[PDB]
Amino acid sequence: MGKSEEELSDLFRMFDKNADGYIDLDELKIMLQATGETITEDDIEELMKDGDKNNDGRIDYDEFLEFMKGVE
Ligand SMILES: Oc1ccc(/C=C/c2cc(O)cc(O)c2)cc1
Ligand SMILES: [Ca+2]
Ligand SMILES: [Ca+2]
Repeated sequence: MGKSEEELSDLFRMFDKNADGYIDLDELKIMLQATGETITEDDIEELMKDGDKNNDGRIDYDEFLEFMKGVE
């Protein structure tokens, strides 16, 4: 996990490559590419499951908090 919502905020606002307020599946798979992201298509949805348990296709800061517990 990060430190608190001070650093967590930038991980959400500065990571949205689409620029709309909510991170989507396309930006998540393109964000971890700098630190790894070398897996199959199911692994892309692995993090999306905890970030978006509804699977609607959009991640908000409220759901971002719930994901930090699964991604650690
Ligand atoms: O919906 C998501 C929200 C956040 C993340 C972040 C993952 C992650 C994990 C790390 O150890 C370092 C990092 O810079 C990013 C992945 C999916
Ligand atoms: Ca987005
Ligand atoms: Ca969602």
